[PDB]
Amino acid sequence: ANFIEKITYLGTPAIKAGNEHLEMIVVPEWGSNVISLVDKTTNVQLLREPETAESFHDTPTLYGIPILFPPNRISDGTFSFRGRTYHFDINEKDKHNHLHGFLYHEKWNVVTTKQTDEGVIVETEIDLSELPHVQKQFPHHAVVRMTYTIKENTLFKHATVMNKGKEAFPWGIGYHTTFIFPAESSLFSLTADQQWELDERLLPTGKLMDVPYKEALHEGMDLRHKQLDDVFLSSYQKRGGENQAVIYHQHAHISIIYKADEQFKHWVVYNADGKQGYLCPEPYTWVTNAVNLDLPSSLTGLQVLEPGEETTAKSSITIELN
Repeated sequence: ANFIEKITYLGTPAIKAGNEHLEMIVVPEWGSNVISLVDKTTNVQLLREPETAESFHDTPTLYGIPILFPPNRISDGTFSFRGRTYHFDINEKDKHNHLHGFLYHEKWNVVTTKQTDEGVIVETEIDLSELPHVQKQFPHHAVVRMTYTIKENTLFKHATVMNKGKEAFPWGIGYHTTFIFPAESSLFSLTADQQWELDERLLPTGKLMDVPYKEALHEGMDLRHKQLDDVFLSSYQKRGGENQAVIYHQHAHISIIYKADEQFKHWVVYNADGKQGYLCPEPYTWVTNAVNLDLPSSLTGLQVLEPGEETTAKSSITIELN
């Protein structure tokens, strides 16, 4: 059994979709944010939802599943690529950075709604050539299409990035996925052994370091007394195996398994002061400030789309009852 339904969410049009296991709400006008994800077996909301529309507009990267194109910081908003210098707006004023890209608070179009016995599918899309202020910063005909598919106990969340223009461009994507996380009774794990050393502007120095608590991080750990805003290197390319973050909710007896494909070479983990009741395990295709690191792209995750090319970067959220 399954459904797709147009609804109003905090005064804004939205799409509710689900099956017998999982229900999502995506808000196309709000950066195609998947604002709600409910496990129907347990009736548990998994994502942090805003309590007013104004609250969402105040902090649109701290609710639901915000789309970060590109993710995290670029020093001084400035980088060079094939001889061309780019200047993105410096929205992080104290650290003098560009932060979190172009798409989390723009209107995306709904382009597909389909249901079968195999999956419920919603696709949204945005064409950056239709955003004049973005074109000032990033003058490329980039198009991003999100494919959300609910099948059994999984939300598949795929991003297809397309170059419809006449010149190549560099790109990365990430998500600022904001899960409810009661630190007194949930545990967190991640496939990472190393992390990037950061400077005072939260930019990588270029050095990798051991994660001191990596064993605990593999096992599932208590994050009480830990403030995280850390850039982890996925262990997948070195060790093979999995590329995923897991939240275990001990009271609800459910595990959230957040998988990402090989493009997602880094994870940022953010929990603010640790007392806000949420946790953001953020898979990124490129490391913070990738465009300004003199390191190979196998490590930074920097990607380039030539004219006419596209690529699909895949991730998924699976809910398991323990």
